Amino acid sequence: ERGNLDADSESFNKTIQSGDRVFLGEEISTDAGLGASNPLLTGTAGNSEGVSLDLSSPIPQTTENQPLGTYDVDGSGSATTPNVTLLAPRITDSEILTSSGGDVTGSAISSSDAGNLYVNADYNYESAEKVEVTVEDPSGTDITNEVLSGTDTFVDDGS
Amino acid sequence: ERGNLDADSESFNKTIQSGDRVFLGEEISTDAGLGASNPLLTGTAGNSEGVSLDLSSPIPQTTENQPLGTYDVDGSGSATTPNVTLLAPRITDSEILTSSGGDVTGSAISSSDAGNLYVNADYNYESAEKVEVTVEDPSGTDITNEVLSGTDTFVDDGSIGSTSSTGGGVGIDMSDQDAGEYTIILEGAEDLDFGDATETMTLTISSQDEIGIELDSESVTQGTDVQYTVTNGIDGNEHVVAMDLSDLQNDATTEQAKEVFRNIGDTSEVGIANSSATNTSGSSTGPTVETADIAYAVVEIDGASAVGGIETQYLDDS
Amino acid sequence: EVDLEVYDAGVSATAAVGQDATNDITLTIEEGGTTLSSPTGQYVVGSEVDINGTATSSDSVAIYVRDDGDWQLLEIGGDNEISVDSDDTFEEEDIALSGLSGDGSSILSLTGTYRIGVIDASDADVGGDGSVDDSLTTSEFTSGVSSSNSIRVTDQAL
Repeated sequence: ERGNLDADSESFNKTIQSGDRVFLGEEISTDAGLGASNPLLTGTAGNSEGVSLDLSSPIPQTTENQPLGTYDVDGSGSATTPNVTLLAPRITDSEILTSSGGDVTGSAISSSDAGNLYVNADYNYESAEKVEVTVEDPSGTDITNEVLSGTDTFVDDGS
Repeated sequence: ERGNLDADSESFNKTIQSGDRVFLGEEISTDAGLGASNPLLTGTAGNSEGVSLDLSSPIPQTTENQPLGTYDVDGSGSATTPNVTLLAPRITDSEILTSSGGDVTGSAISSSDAGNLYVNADYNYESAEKVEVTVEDPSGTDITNEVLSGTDTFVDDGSIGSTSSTGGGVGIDMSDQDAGEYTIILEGAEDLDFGDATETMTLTISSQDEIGIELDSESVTQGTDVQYTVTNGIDGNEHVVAMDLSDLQNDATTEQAKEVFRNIGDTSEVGIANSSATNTSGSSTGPTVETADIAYAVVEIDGASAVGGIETQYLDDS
Repeated sequence: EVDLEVYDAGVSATAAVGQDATNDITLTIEEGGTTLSSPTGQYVVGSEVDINGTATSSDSVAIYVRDDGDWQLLEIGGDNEISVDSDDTFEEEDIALSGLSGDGSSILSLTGTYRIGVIDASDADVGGDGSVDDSLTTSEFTSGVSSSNSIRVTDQAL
């Protein structure tokens, strides 16, 4: 579903329902959901009032041409009906820790002990999309499949 | 009309009606429509309330002096009457794809196969103006009329992944041109050609020189891993790099020969093959080291080149 | 020498035949030298040697051997051609001229003094399919861009 993404073993979902949250760079799906039943959305209050949000097209970014806020179907009015709030995508904290704790990011580690490392992060967009991990050698090549050990390249929020 | 631009074979139209949308860089027409019946417009809500919008003059840009939003005739009030909403011009995604799919933008392509290319894009301003395509040689000259094949230089909204001239997108036959790096320029028909409304997609043309392979080192000892790169290959297709078992050490085993090639880089599968069957790294079911005769590692390519690696360990000193 | 003539603005195409040109520019046209370097001077029968040379204006090149008659094609192997880089230079790995299969190689097997030359893809089966599959005569080999150099084969002693 949406908001509980790992419950269906999906890395993403774009079937937005009424009252959910939407992020800056999403690409809404025009299939069943709030993408064909109500493709035209208008702002409600603040800097977003009057401004329109076209769900049939990719959503712009950097807080220009799409102000953050709650969006009505009627605009600033007396209706609270199919509904979207627009947030911003964010990664807050992320660390690399050894099998018994201890951050080792940005620091040289012994090759012998670098065999049970972990990668963790906190991200704002958990309802929409998981976050990928891609290890790159100094030469600049994807070595992820060689070094992967588990969790299937997807790291959850928190943790 | 407006909002259905290709319905009248027009590349643009500036006859705005009530309730339509208007973009940042437009130049409204003062003829019949909402350009002489109501030339003065005022904002409604948000940052745009009170601010005026002069339709008789070109509209400013970069979200300064003209805030985005719905505009009334009366301003913030109790009237919902001749009407304009102001959006921003945008190009979201754009790609160059071969006649059977496969993005080739920013990557060198063979001159022989560069004869049925397509250019596609998604743009925000479809009701107002179409977006032009202009191919430029590395010397910086408009060669569009030489390479154009159809669709009349106009690419429609959507139509990303369209491999046929029936859908939106323009085909370019860049086979006749010499080798070099070329830039495809997309911009609006009349007015929407400034930042965020135009995009330059690059393209490299170079001879179909046989697949190139290079090594970061030529003189190495045993145990030292060597990275090999495959160069100038068609994207999305699987090459095969082979290893003659005669160069292998005689005292090697079946499991000892399936690890000559590493899973580093773009390598897909590793193992040893024979003229009849193959023994991959997944299981020791196919030919054995004495039974098999070749060691291989099927490798794909993403872009213009792909990189793999070898284990010079357990290799004959020759 | 090749000249280019420009005409004043507004002139028609038909009416511009007689009027003198406002300005002009001239360039010269020749044909590039496609020559071989390594298969020259001496060759031990049965030995392997690389193909070294240059080709200013070429895409595919073929190697031919002549001795008192036709230029028999030498079957180098894959596609019977060598590509040329941007530096107008083409090269091939170590190839045993006599070892390779074909009747062209058979001439070089016997000890003597012979001739070997390279030719661009202008032949193209002297008109037909896009592949070098012929034994071009003296007139055909000389007509296109080409070059030949004297070669003699010596006996091999361990």
